[PDB]
Amino acid sequence: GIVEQCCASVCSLYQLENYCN
Amino acid sequence: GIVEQCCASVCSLYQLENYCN
Amino acid sequence: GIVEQCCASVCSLYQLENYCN
Amino acid sequence: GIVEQCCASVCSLYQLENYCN
Amino acid sequence: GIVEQCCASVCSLYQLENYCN
Amino acid sequence: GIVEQCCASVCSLYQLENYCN
Amino acid sequence: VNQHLCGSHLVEALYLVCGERGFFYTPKA
Amino acid sequence: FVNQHLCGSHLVEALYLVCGERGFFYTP
Amino acid sequence: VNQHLCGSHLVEALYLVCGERGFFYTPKA
Amino acid sequence: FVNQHLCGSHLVEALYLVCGERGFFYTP
Amino acid sequence: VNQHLCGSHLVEALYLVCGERGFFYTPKA
Amino acid sequence: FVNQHLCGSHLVEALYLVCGERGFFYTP
Ligand SMILES: [Zn+2]
Repeated sequence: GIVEQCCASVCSLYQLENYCN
Repeated sequence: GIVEQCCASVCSLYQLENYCN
Repeated sequence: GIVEQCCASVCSLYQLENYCN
Repeated sequence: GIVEQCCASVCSLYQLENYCN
Repeated sequence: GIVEQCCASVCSLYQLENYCN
Repeated sequence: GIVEQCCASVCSLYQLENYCN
Repeated sequence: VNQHLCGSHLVEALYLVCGERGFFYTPKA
Repeated sequence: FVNQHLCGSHLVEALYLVCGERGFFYTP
Repeated sequence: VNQHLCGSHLVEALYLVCGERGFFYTPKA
Repeated sequence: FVNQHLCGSHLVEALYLVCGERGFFYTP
Repeated sequence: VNQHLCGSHLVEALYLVCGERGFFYTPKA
Repeated sequence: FVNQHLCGSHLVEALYLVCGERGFFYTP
């Protein structure tokens, strides 16, 4: 997931906007 | 909610257990 | 500056882009 | 110690209550 | 103590040296 | 640099006073 | 163990408690 | 923005910074 | 996405945004 | 609670969260 | 170098200064 | 003081603690 991908790899501050509400 | 409990007011940890999936 | 914008006041992230070398 | 074990390994939030006063 | 010094009041770092085992 | 050396290696809290203004 | 927690401090304080289990922040509730 | 490698509460310190008031679902 | 940021919270909030690019804190401005 | 792997100030950020007002002795 | 430090911010600010040496927090003093 | 190994915002959380009001230039 993107809860992992960020740690394994990298991720944007858009990739993390999705999990918002 | 979480804030009222813990911010304006305060709370134990057993009161944070409560918001855990 | 950064504070007035974001501390006393508030700001978006596009407003923090602004202080990046 | 439990100042290390946590880093080497893992530890509870009870294991860390001991060092309190 | 540490708080009065550094929270209500303020302190240098040489004033934090002071609480180091 | 000292922006790296700290991560590669270690650095003092004097080494980091330089980059201040 | 009964502190004021507001902001990051809170949602950091969740991470330790629950962690892998998951948790959720929802100010508007 | 830059592609940043977050693990631990760092991740949540980011999630917070972004969404904040809306919320977020942290589920590993 | 429009919060109050004061202190570390701010200069941490810079690190994510800009990061490697670099950034600068200068209260006196 | 969950078994969490803390190193660095993370450890102390935890110790704080638990005890807080009582105190704590950090000694590595 | 003369800031207000309250809470975690403080006991984080100890960790850097003293660190391995050890330190201690004891609000009630 | 002690020789401390900072990476990530930890580094900046230190830079902050030291200089604070003066400022600092973070450039990796
Ligand atoms: Zn804070």
